[PDB]
Amino acid sequence: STGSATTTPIDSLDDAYITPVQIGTPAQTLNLDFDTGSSDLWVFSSETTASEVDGQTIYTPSKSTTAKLLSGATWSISYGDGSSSSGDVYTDTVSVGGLTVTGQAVESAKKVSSSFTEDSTIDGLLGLAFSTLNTVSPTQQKTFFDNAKASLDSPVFTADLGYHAPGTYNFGFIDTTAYTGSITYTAVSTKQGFWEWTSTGYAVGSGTFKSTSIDGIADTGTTLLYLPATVVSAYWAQVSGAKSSSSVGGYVFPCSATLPSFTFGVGSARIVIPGDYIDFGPISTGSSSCFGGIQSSAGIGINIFGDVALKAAFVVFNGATTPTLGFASK
Amino acid sequence: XHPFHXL
Repeated sequence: STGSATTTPIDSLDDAYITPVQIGTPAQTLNLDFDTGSSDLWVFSSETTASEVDGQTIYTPSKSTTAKLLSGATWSISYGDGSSSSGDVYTDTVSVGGLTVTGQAVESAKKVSSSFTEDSTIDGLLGLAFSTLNTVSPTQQKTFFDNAKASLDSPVFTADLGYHAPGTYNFGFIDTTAYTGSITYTAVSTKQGFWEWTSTGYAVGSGTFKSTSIDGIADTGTTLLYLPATVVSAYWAQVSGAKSSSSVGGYVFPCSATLPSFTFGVGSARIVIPGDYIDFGPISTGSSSCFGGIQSSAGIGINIFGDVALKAAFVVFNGATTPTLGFASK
Repeated sequence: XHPFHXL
């Protein structure tokens, strides 16, 4: 079997992408953030403390004929965001884009963090990292991909994120009209339970490709591209007017600027971020200063190939028993 | 802006 589903940015900035997911019987549709940096599919629900739900469509499990309590099981989660969330845990039918999985753990929020309450556009998150990072206890629960796998035509999903525009998550097949040229595959480590890979170098605009290993994660959950301090400093170097801002928290540059592209290596291949991708948008409203979309990972502690790097590309998450990461230009 | 950082 396969699935396709469209995924639409939640603002004009491309801060985050939501994709509708069908839960229960009859279907409730929720718009979840697919997030490949975490392994929990949680949803705002009829259990969520009222004072903590502002606009989001909740999952009610009592209205699902298919639902069942997973008694014992609780779950608790914090994000790099310092975002957080806890609840208890049902199993229910979940469909994405017409790929159905039964007995998916669906973790139903009793509480949420203020960041999430405030975020009226995201109903919940769908986690797409390795199951070793699932937070349900006492026994971990398999992601929707892991559940799906046994029925997919191929055990893959692909992320075609859009630049200020919709795009598509595909489960079970690779859509060869979606990208240009060939896919390059690189090796994944699940030691930390992430889509963690090593990029091979990088070049800023027209300049030399420097060959220098950048281990990072592929995380459709993060907005910007987080790279080591010297690489970010190198790139921002070719933009006068740009500087670091402890006020606003990273590199900012005049909106009118014309950013150089950014090339990251994937094996012997190369993927080009347009400059225009790397212009996140003016730092507050009407400002002539924009925030940059390349930023220093050094406070985080891990390089993150967020949404700004992924949306330049067609990315294939290959989850055979020796999982790999495919990247093609589009 | 309004970055997001999903673990």
